[PDB]
Amino acid sequence: GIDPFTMLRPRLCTMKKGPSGYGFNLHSDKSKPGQFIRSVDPDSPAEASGLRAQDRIVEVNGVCMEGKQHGDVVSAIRAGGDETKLLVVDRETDEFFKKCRVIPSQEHLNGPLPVPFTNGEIQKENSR
Repeated sequence: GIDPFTMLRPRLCTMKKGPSGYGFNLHSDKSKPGQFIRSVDPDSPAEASGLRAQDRIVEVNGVCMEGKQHGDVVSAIRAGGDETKLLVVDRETDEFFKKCRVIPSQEHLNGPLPVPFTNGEIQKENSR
């Protein structure tokens, strides 16, 4: 809808090996797990696919890598073949997901994001 916060949604980056590889660098954080975009090359399929800096890898090739290690994620990317699809979330987007305890995925891409407060609504509390 026309919600001012409905823009807090992830993006699916689809990138094929251009020259002889891809053009981005991942950084593994020593406190928080997951691969974050350290830097991306503007003249590569990575930037074209929508690989924003400081964004975190959530899914790769349709596989969710929340809680996975550096080797697991990287090996999955390499096992994608000539191209790979990365799912990333912005700082604002990820903070939104954090506060709602929601894990970003492909469905949230074109979805109107999770419902506020997760549940709420004590509608017809009969409990009989």
